[PDB]
Amino acid sequence: SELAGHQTSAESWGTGRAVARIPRVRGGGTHRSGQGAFGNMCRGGRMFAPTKTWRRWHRRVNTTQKRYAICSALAASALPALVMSKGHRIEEVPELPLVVEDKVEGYKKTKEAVLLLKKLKAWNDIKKVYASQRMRAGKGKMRNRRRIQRRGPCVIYNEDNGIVKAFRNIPGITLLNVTKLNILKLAPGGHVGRFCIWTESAFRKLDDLYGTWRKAASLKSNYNLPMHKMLNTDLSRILKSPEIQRALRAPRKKIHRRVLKKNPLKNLRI
Amino acid sequence: MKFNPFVTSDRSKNRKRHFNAPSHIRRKIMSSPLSKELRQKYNVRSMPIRKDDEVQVVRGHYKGQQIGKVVQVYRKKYVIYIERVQREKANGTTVHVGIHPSKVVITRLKLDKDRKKILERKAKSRQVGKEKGK
RNA sequence: CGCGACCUCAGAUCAGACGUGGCGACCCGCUGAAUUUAAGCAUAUUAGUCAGCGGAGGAAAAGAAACUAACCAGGAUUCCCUCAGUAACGGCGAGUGAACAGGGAAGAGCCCAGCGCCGAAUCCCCGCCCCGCGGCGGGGCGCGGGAAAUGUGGCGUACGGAAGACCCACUCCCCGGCGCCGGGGGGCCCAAGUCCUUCUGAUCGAGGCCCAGCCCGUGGACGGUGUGAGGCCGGUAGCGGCCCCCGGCGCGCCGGGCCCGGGUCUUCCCGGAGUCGGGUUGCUUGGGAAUGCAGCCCAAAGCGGGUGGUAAACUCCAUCUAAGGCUAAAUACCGGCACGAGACCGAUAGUCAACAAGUACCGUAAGGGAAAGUUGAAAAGAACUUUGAAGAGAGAGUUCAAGAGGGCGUGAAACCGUUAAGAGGUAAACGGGUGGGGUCCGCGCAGUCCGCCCGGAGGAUUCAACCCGGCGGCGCGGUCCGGCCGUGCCGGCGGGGCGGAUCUCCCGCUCCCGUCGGCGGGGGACCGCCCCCCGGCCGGC
RNA sequence: AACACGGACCAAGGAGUCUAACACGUGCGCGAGUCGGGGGCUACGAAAGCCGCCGUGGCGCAAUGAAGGUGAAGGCCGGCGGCGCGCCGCCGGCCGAGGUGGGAUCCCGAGGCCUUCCAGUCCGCCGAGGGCGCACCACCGGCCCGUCUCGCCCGC
RNA sequence: AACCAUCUAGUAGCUGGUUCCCUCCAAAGUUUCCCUCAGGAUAGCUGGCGCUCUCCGCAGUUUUAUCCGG
RNA sequence: GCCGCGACGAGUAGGAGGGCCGCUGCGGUGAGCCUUGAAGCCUAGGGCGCGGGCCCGGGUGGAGCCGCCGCAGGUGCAGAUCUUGGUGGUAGUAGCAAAUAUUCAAACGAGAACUUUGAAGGCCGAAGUGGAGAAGGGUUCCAUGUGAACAGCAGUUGAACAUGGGUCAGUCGGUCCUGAGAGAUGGGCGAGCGCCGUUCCGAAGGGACGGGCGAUGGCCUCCGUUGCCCUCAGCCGAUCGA
RNA sequence: CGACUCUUAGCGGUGGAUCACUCGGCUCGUGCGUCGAUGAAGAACGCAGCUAGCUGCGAGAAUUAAUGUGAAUUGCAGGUUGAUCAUCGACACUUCGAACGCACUUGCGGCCCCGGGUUCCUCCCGGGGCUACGCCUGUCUGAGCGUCGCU
Ligand SMILES: [Mg+2]
Ligand SMILES: [Mg+2]
Ligand SMILES: [Mg+2]
Ligand SMILES: [Mg+2]
Ligand SMILES: [Mg+2]
Ligand SMILES: [Mg+2]
Ligand SMILES: [Mg+2]
Ligand SMILES: [Mg+2]
Ligand SMILES: [Mg+2]
Ligand SMILES: [Mg+2]
Ligand SMILES: [Mg+2]
Ligand SMILES: [Mg+2]
Ligand SMILES: [Mg+2]
Ligand SMILES: [Mg+2]
Ligand SMILES: [Mg+2]
Ligand SMILES: [Mg+2]
Ligand SMILES: [Mg+2]
Ligand SMILES: [Mg+2]
Ligand SMILES: [Mg+2]
Ligand SMILES: [Mg+2]
Ligand SMILES: [Mg+2]
Ligand SMILES: [Mg+2]
Ligand SMILES: [Mg+2]
Ligand SMILES: [Mg+2]
Ligand SMILES: [Mg+2]
Ligand SMILES: [Mg+2]
Ligand SMILES: [Mg+2]
Ligand SMILES: [Mg+2]
Ligand SMILES: [Mg+2]
Ligand SMILES: [Mg+2]
Ligand SMILES: [Mg+2]
Ligand SMILES: [Mg+2]
Ligand SMILES: [Mg+2]
Ligand SMILES: [Mg+2]
Ligand SMILES: [Mg+2]
Ligand SMILES: [Mg+2]
Ligand SMILES: [Mg+2]
Ligand SMILES: [Mg+2]
Ligand SMILES: [Mg+2]
Ligand SMILES: [Mg+2]
Ligand SMILES: [Mg+2]
Ligand SMILES: [Mg+2]
Ligand SMILES: [Mg+2]
Ligand SMILES: [Mg+2]
Ligand SMILES: [Mg+2]
Ligand SMILES: [Mg+2]
Ligand SMILES: [Mg+2]
Ligand SMILES: [Mg+2]
Ligand SMILES: [Mg+2]
Ligand SMILES: [Mg+2]
Ligand SMILES: [Mg+2]
Ligand SMILES: [Mg+2]
Ligand SMILES: [Mg+2]
Ligand SMILES: [Mg+2]
Ligand SMILES: [Mg+2]
Ligand SMILES: [Mg+2]
Ligand SMILES: [Mg+2]
Ligand SMILES: [Mg+2]
Ligand SMILES: [Mg+2]
Ligand SMILES: [Mg+2]
Repeated sequence: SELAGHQTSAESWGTGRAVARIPRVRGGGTHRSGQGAFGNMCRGGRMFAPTKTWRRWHRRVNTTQKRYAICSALAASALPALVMSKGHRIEEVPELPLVVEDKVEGYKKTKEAVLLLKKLKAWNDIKKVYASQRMRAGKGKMRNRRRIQRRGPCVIYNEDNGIVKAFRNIPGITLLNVTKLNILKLAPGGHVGRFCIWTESAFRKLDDLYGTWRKAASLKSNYNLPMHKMLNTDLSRILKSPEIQRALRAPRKKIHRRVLKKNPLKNLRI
Repeated sequence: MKFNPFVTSDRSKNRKRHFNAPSHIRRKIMSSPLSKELRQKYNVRSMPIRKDDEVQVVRGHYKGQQIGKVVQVYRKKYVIYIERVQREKANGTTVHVGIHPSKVVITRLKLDKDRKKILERKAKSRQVGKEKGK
């Protein structure tokens, strides 16, 4: 608040009296007399630049960049190294863009959905989360941000047939509609590689939502896929082609170190 | 997760509720479990505790198998004074030590009119909830 | 003179009614400053702002055109975006500063006087009787009493309207009650281990529960509990359950009121003065030969009047009908009640105040206005003995611990006591360079292994080569068999899904004389693009 | 160092921040376009996603002039009408969007880069000399609006 | 020209103070205008960011010619 | 990223770069640590870094904490005659000097220069260091007990502390009166909360005795108790103010 | 070696920093959006077995009734045909305050009705109920060489 601090009346004593020339409290036999009200340095007193509400909290962003991002993130979900480097445990899992039959939607109980994840052998990630459930450090503690845990594997569905109610109890697992995707969840910390579990409807719909490079997306008004700058990333294979090696000079790679100056007047053979 | 938006999940508001709770709510707070034998009989998990109930303390210094009788309830400190759990202060006078109700198990109910009434209400809601869930 | 009608004005402790103050975050109407800026200051600016006074509501105010425009025209108010830092104002300096059109939220329109018709067809109160009565009403009856011609009610109000006659077609609405069927407030309830081992003062910890990978999960938010708990308790989830009150839409019936319309042709009717407007003064506004408001003085009209952003005379055009009134929705809210959250603050911070705070205390008074949190799991708060007047202590004693003993968690520096060590006449204190002594450490105090070789001494059911079985890697198998794909390419008696400012008979609709055009829609061709099928080329895995 | 000022000692607190606008530099997206920020549809989320017959509107794609206004190459052959062989204007055909100098990179390539001595092709590499010239700079011409001077004609 | 609160954190070309390391570069007190002389602007001095070319151009210098100077 | 070659290195006001320098909090991440003892704090221990600072050992303590990639900030103190809080030297010093004065024995009591009694010596010297009141203070009055704190030495004492008690009116005062004056009503002014003004532009009496008539209540005798009519009435300005 | 002075470490003292705890704030948002002559807001004075304050309450004075709940409160004594808590519709709410009988002394009154007082003599005493200003509609009684009518 703006009021904070300044509610006092305080005339200065001024010159003389061998004192600081400060706003001092107006009389009264009690501790607070000559005791110092305003000024960031005085006890009590107005802190510098009272925090205003009309600070610029919100930052808007462009649409094209948002969609670029969702694409890059999805591309990364196919790469396993990236998925591992985000720490997700996935070695016996058969295929990374892990597609599933459309009967799960009909599931309505956690005992079944768990037994399913057991059959797919994805439970070790949850096991890691269970072992990792522990306490937060700091004052947060007293503001309802007490416990922290690792993020788990995403599940994407097209239509809700009870599955949402059925999975929400498992710690970590975020569900998602496909039409209404989110970045803040897909790439936490702006770090690439959340482990996802697709359903066949959602897997087929991506071709219509974003399109290929020779067919635009039918749903969004005007949006084709983002173009490559260079296709052959693997320059290692390039650099040892016949053609370039053919057209290069010889590598002068011998090291010629510093020679010591010996005196010709003294040394005969020099 | 709680989805009801008018219920609060805030530390200081719940602590305030407990430490400044009224007698009639404290009654409801200070509840204890039934043994599995009695659970077989009434088909009831838990009951509010009464002045004249027999009990076994599970944890603490005084734990054991000694079925002690309750003497008196002190709701203002959320605690009860039981027959043999005590210690002698120097001068000689003995003092019953307070125990928290959850660390206690019932072996024989003092069965009034209302107590049987309540157990049947709880059994009714159990039969309905299981057949309804079914 | 006396008596009686009215008129005007008093008194009543007359019978019955209403106002009077508070709160004042948001709203409305007045009055109304200076600090300050201009590098000075005086007009401007600060500013129609703080401060003063009055009056309200859950919202207020506003509002159905004396309008905008000047286009092929729009059509109450309120609010958002944009028009815009524009046109304009100003010691032309400093600075100030709108509106209309456009896209949106919401969207609802109405009423008197007058002019005129109708036996005043109107109203209030008393009294008597019936029903109902915790929002004081419905009905019937009185040579019961007043109001009202200085005008009560019905119709009807500028979008025109009435009366009269002539044609056509009509039957459900309003007021309150009763019972019977289907949001809000209050109350009580609902899953699953204290299972087996282990540390510890106390366990919510650790480890374990096998192929039914402990049990429940539509419930793993949170709090409590002698540390850290999905499963110990309260709660949380669930179109889960039960019990009360109030409302909400429906249905069946009683006692009353209202008896209204659609067109046609003929005849009549129609508007609100100390107000507009002008001169003049002073303030205010972006409004400049005066945008608005007010005071004085003057003082009008009826094919009239106002407005049409440079005064005026003449002139044609356009557009509205002032001077009487009402009106819900969207919008605003740092006060209040009752609620929810947070990348906020953590006892010199945060409201001045986490506590018996607007308290103690100060000033004659208006007003000013503080300091101040924390034993422990459990009061277990130190019985008993002993010196001393007692305070104070000594033994013993609780507790895991008093190395926590009632301003008691942890307990730094400044400052002091004592102990230990070292030293001492140029105040102390310092950098560089060395020495001596202390201090503890090195777990020092007979000191490197590593490959390979050479040699001498042990021992194990052991090396190579082949056979069998499995697997991986590679293949100029020059060119083994079959797939899959291509931001590769040709053919189509293809089937299509989109788009097209390329074309195209029928259909539907209005008008004219079964006939002739137009508009809208729809097939119907035509161009491009992709998807699924074949066939064939090029290249990859 | 000062006969210039402040300072006995210690702990904790204590000072270029936020908002608007502008200017320049850098990073990112799309590109003669670009932006939905207002509005509408659809536990964490008061988020996120969508809207294009919601691109009205904003900025940019054209300036100049006080204002009414106006608005960004030209050259050549024959003809026709007219005048002093040539010219002006008016009809048909061809080239058609400047020039000079300096210019990083590219192109041409006389000749040639060694096995036994000659004969003998293909692939590279170097290079005398000569060209097309990006960006950018300098200069010269041309076009547009206002303004001044001198002129002669076309049009209904 | 009293006292209390509010406008009010009122203005200051004037005193005073302004919180971690290293590395690299490194100044001026002069011109003109100002009711300007304890102050600003403005040129000058300084840094940083780069960019176009280089592996013909420039210099606080001399020489040779040639003018100027009071 | 690693590596090789040469040349150079002062720096105030000022600018720029890198900081595995450091603080507080947010999303990810370490199958991170911890009651077999976290944070903080102390240290003549061992060490690292040019430095900002950091890591190990030991002691104390008893419940939460940190590393790495990104984000945001109320983010680093010696000074400001800075703010609040605490502590030194100066110092066991300056000082406890206004108006003549004390002395002997005895008692309670642990203890006595100051308590009490007695005895002796002095002073205030009725314009009083006396006895009684007002305004004003507000339980301080009285008794019993206490000996922490206060009474600038002490105290067995006290106006300190703790327990309890206590103020009796027809005649003593206020209450009644008016005094200088304040202040309503009517009236006027005033945008207005409100203001002027106090007899000035006001219909400013609710009273009495008898007569008549009416109306009740009583040993209705005689006298009350209400009403009308006749007849009569100067005030002065409501009201407070010793 | 002494005492005194300086420096460092161990230990004890003064003082209460740091760290860890948090029934309080700030900010944003939602839904409602209600006082009073039927005596409000504010202030004063009182009330508990042991009670000063804080908190609650009005001569029924830390609470009555009714309804829900279903056996305690507690620092100490003592006393289930509903103790105790909550909910709150009935019941009640002292004295100042716009403040209302006139004054602020807490002083004076005035009218009517009951009971003691009489022996209706009315006194005396207690209690109860009325007694603010402005304004409206009606009721009643009046005023005026205002305007008339009859006489
Ligand atoms: Mg911390
Ligand atoms: Mg009356
Ligand atoms: Mg109010
Ligand atoms: Mg000025
Ligand atoms: Mg100035
Ligand atoms: Mg001046
Ligand atoms: Mg003004
Ligand atoms: Mg203005
Ligand atoms: Mg109201
Ligand atoms: Mg209104
Ligand atoms: Mg209005
Ligand atoms: Mg109107
Ligand atoms: Mg307009
Ligand atoms: Mg109307
Ligand atoms: Mg009407
Ligand atoms: Mg009328
Ligand atoms: Mg817990
Ligand atoms: Mg828990
Ligand atoms: Mg567990
Ligand atoms: Mg439970
Ligand atoms: Mg739920
Ligand atoms: Mg003006
Ligand atoms: Mg006017
Ligand atoms: Mg104009
Ligand atoms: Mg504070
Ligand atoms: Mg202390
Ligand atoms: Mg301590
Ligand atoms: Mg130190
Ligand atoms: Mg010594
Ligand atoms: Mg000197
Ligand atoms: Mg000094
Ligand atoms: Mg940029
Ligand atoms: Mg300041
Ligand atoms: Mg100041
Ligand atoms: Mg000076
Ligand atoms: Mg000369
Ligand atoms: Mg240098
Ligand atoms: Mg240097
Ligand atoms: Mg400890
Ligand atoms: Mg602790
Ligand atoms: Mg300091
Ligand atoms: Mg001396
Ligand atoms: Mg002395
Ligand atoms: Mg003296
Ligand atoms: Mg003397
Ligand atoms: Mg004398
Ligand atoms: Mg006396
Ligand atoms: Mg006394
Ligand atoms: Mg003494
Ligand atoms: Mg007497
Ligand atoms: Mg007056
Ligand atoms: Mg008097
Ligand atoms: Mg007197
Ligand atoms: Mg110490
Ligand atoms: Mg502190
Ligand atoms: Mg601290
Ligand atoms: Mg009480
Ligand atoms: Mg009761
Ligand atoms: Mg009850
Ligand atoms: Mg008086």
